[PDB]
Amino acid sequence: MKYMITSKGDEKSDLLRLNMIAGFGEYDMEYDDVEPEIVISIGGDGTFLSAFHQYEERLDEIAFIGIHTGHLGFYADWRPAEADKLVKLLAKGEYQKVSYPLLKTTVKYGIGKKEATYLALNESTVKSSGGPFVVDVVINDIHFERFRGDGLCMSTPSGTTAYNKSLGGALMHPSIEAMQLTEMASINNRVYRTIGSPLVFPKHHVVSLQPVNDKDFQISVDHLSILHRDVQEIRYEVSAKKIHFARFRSFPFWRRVHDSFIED
Amino acid sequence: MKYMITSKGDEKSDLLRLNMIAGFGEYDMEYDDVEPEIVISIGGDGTFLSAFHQYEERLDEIAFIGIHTGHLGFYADWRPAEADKLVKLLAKGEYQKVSYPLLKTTVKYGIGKKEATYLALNESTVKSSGGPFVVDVVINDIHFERFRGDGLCMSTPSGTTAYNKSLGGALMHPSIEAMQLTEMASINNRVYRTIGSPLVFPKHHVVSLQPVNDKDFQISVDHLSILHRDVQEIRYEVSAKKIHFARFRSFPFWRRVHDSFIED
Amino acid sequence: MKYMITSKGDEKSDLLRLNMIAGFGEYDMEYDDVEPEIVISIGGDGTFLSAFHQYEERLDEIAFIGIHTGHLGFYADWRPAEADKLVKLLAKGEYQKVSYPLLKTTVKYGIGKKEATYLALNESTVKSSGGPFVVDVVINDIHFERFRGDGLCMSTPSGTTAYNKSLGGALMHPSIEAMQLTEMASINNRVYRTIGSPLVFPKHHVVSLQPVNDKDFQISVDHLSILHRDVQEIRYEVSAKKIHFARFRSFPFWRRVHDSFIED
Amino acid sequence: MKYMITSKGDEKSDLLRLNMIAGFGEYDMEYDDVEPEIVISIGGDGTFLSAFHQYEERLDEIAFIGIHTGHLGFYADWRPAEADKLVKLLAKGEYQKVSYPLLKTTVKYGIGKKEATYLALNESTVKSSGGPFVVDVVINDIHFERFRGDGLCMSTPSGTTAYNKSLGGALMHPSIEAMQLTEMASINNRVYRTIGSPLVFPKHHVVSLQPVNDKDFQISVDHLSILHRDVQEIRYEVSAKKIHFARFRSFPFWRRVHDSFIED
Ligand SMILES: Nc1ncnc2c1ncn2[C@@H]1O[C@H](CN2CC#Cc3nc4c(N)ncnc4n3[C@@H]3O[C@H](CNC(=O)CNC(=O)C2)[C@@H](O)[C@H]3O)[C@@H](O)[C@H]1O
Ligand SMILES: Nc1ncnc2c1ncn2[C@@H]1O[C@H](CN2CC#Cc3nc4c(N)ncnc4n3[C@@H]3O[C@H](CNC(=O)CNC(=O)C2)[C@@H](O)[C@H]3O)[C@@H](O)[C@H]1O
Ligand SMILES: Nc1ncnc2c1ncn2[C@@H]1O[C@H](CN2CC#Cc3nc4c(N)ncnc4n3[C@@H]3O[C@H](CNC(=O)CNC(=O)C2)[C@@H](O)[C@H]3O)[C@@H](O)[C@H]1O
Ligand SMILES: Nc1ncnc2c1ncn2[C@@H]1O[C@H](CN2CC#Cc3nc4c(N)ncnc4n3[C@@H]3O[C@H](CNC(=O)CNC(=O)C2)[C@@H](O)[C@H]3O)[C@@H](O)[C@H]1O
Repeated sequence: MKYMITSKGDEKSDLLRLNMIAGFGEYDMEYDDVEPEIVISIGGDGTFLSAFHQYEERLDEIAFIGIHTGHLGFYADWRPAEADKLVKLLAKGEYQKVSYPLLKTTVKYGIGKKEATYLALNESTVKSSGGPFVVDVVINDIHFERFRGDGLCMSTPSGTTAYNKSLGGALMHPSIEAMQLTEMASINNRVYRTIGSPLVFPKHHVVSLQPVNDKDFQISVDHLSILHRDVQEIRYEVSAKKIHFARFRSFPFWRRVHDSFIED
Repeated sequence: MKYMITSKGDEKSDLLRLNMIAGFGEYDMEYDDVEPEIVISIGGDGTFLSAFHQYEERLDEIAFIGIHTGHLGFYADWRPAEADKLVKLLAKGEYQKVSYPLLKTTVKYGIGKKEATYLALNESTVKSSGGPFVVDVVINDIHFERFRGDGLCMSTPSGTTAYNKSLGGALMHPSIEAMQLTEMASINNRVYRTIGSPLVFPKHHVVSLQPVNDKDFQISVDHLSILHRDVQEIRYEVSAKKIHFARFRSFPFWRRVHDSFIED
Repeated sequence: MKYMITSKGDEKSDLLRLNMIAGFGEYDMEYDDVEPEIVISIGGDGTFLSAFHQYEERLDEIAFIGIHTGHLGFYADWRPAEADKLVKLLAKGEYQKVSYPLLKTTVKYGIGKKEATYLALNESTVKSSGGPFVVDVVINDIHFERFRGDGLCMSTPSGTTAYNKSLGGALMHPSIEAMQLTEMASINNRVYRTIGSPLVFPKHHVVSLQPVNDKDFQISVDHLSILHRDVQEIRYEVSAKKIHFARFRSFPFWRRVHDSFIED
Repeated sequence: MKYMITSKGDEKSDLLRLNMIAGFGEYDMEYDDVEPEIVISIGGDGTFLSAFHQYEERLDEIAFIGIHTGHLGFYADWRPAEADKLVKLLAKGEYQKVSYPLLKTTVKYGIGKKEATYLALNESTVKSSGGPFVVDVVINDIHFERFRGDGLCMSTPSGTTAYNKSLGGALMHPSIEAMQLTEMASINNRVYRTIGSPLVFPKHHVVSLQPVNDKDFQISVDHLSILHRDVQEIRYEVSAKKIHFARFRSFPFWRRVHDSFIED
């Protein structure tokens, strides 16, 4: 089929990419970076996140694969030495696909009335423009809390091992269609009160963050982060869209967690 | 239908129970504490947990209701003043049912070879008999970690607001069929290593705790706690069984969380 | 003596300030905001922090007092209704003084070679300019760790109830001459490793933060926060200087903690 | 001088002990385990804790040394290969001494009226006899909080790297004369409230734990743990007594922390 290979850009990953392209030339495989059906990422999890956002408009037509030239990644979970066996199985096809849930983020603005939507593979976070961060947290149209602190992080399941984990969040197996909200340095005293605990939401629950004082926020989506002005609302929901991985062996999530944090 | 009412045993709850029995006498409602179809608990969440374990062999034939004579409970979420409206709607029927997932705990012994199974509505925990607690944690037959510490807690979704919450766990909406494992004071240094983070498992995942040095453990299931000796394995899995609640109004889980921890 | 009164600027605090000035006019008390010996702050803890940094060059010649027109503050711990009794005792004098330790922050730059020093009453923090925050942490010239995360917070004892507390830090009685370092969302996996725990340092210990990749950081000192460029080192040490409070009654730190976080 | 050597009891530590005794026989050094002035512990930190409590009645007449035959310990911080150089320097004398603060625990009983005092090198903890743990926490005769949870831990400075650390406590340099209180799984909801944060107390502050419902508690002091009945009060204070170490090289606390938790 059609395929493309993205590279971290260092000597190691570029050469592996050129050797894989040569190996694909021995099969009915066409290099196409406009409408690929297979997207191979060579580098780390950062490289894999860039590949996902490169092709986020053709998610349902693409199976992703990650190769780690550095340490083991959670998305880039193939070794460089397995590259030749990867070509053959990819060329033959008949592989299985695995799907992970994604996070939908909607940003509504003031001035007039317009929206922007983004898809996250790891998480979306909200912080302030330097000043104090105060937002009302609304869950399914019910006011839940007034958050004062540094920010908030909404993670996908496969994102729970990333930023979510550093904030105290739970690690969730990616077969659970859910999103998880964690706090960044919340203020809790006699007059200010947050839940503290991470919150895990199922499909069709909508979490809305609404400004109190300032309308300017730093909003990140995976590695992309930008200052949004005149923001009226930020809505989080489990996406109906899913990222599809090509799978060729059993590499269970909990072993990947074991290998990344316990020992390898 | 057939119904029974359990009471915390204080003057307030006993009198409310006698007044509800009188109110049921005005309808085709028969008091039966052997094969009830409706189980009303009057007291707190402790009273409701005792009612659940009272009738755990007829879970699929019972709809539970909780009335809180003290503060708001997560299971006992009806006010005493609503008792009269409760009788009528219960007597008429046509109510909806809501189902929450449960936790299955299997305890395998040595000596010969035998098993015991228990059902938890909140959580099951494992601690040592005074000595150091060391257990190997195995996830789907894969050795995940060697835990050294005070103990481990496996929570249901509706249990996440209880012991799980005090241990740093995430709060999970009860519509998610999952269980959550949290650590109690894990030892982490150069030679000893745990994941630290809470872990959230889906249906059909099996978490096994296996002894290393001692075979004696204090194992709790909700409020019940007992010293198990000659223990070879403790297995945790999302139960196929569910507790059914009678519902008459919308009282969302996240508002119940709000009312219990933020403000009311 | 000479005295000045700073105000939050709202109607309540301005009027209390004018009434106290009138009350001081009945005694040998001269209003002087250039070389005061008594500095009264009327507002909240934010107002008190501004007063401290207003007069940080004459710390050893000044006794500070805080009045809270809003809720109880940790520095602004007098009620407005006590204002008249405050004037008399302040005018008579013979009061006792209480001293709290402070934090010294030294910022060394590249380009050529120059330093800047700041004094913190609550804390000093370090974050990155948007990009990833990576710094080497050196304790008394010994490399202790390579920190990857959102940032670091170095707190005084009286600062431990502020930002430090939201980051998981311990609350320290202000009679202990010490500083406390806490982490903001540290990355910990197989290859990256921080201590995790807050660290409490005594007098004469020097903690140095040294850049790895980028030399630009957002450095805050109490409420003041600014982007420092070409930074070569940030050094933290318990200051030899102390802030002096005028005290007229016993209001113990742990009761102030109780009143602010438990109940009042 | 007079000296004794305690051993973990395994083949490695016993043989090292016999070789050191032989080496001391070449100097004016007398083996005496009744009134030693030098106490050498060969094993791990557990072995060193037993040696401390062995000779806790002659603390001011004893300099302790630890040798680790397993991994590095915080008290047993000499390698076995350094044993011969240890003998010579110990025999010659002229060494320096380093002193660490200790924790005093007083247990007052009912029935009649009697007290017991204990000294801790790491920590003292309080847990319940199975039932719920509820205690009133009083700081310098001021009621601070009503604690509901699994238990409480009061740590010395050198104890902060042990149990305290697993409970979220700060690591404190042992030159600070202080004690640190940490919570074990506190209950916090609308009606029950604890501070949450670790608390660090200076010398002469007295923390008192007082029973509410039950008078039976499991009280530990370092590795010793026993069920106390008819308990009326448990009082914690920084001891006036100090443990003295013989020091022959610079091995800073923060490097020892680095070596034990970061890398070695
Ligand atoms: N204070 C913070 N703490 C923890 N994580 C933080 C964080 N601030 C941001 N992030 C994460 O960085 C992601 C953006 N980076 C790409 C990635 C990735 C990635 N994904 C996963 C995953 N799913 N599971 C487990 N580890 C994962 N990692 C690893 O994360 C590490 C942290 N990153 C950096 O040091 C520098 N950042 C980049 O190069 C861009 C990397 O080594 C990476 O291998 C954000 O999306 C956020 O999650
Ligand atoms: N260290 C610890 N920290 C936190 N929770 C702990 C704990 N040790 C045990 N538990 C919990 O106690 C349950 C057993 N108790 C019945 C219940 C219940 C219950 N269920 C839920 C729920 N689903 N969500 C939210 N709050 C819930 N609560 C509330 O929990 C409080 C704590 N309990 C006690 O003080 C005394 N214990 C009992 O009377 C028996 C009560 O006020 C209660 O209203 C265990 O199952 C475990 O969860
Ligand atoms: N993510 C964060 N979490 C927690 N604290 C954070 C934080 N980011 C910054 N800070 C603190 O704010 C201080 C700067 N503010 C003045 C003050 C003060 C002050 N001092 C003490 C003290 N010693 N003990 C106990 N509470 C104290 N507080 C209270 O702190 C609250 C938080 N502040 C805000 O909401 C808005 N900020 C300001 O108006 C300026 C206030 O209600 C205040 O009454 C920084 O110095 C840092 O500490
Ligand atoms: N849930 C818990 N989490 C963390 N620590 C816990 C704990 N429950 C008890 N403890 C500690 O055990 C001490 C009693 N043990 C002797 C020691 C010691 C010692 N002292 C220090 C120190 N100062 N700094 C840093 N590490 C230190 N350690 C190390 O601690 C480890 C934990 N221990 C065990 O696994 C088995 N226990 C024993 O053999 C007896 C050991 O490897 C040891 O090398 C208690 O005093 C309490 O602190």
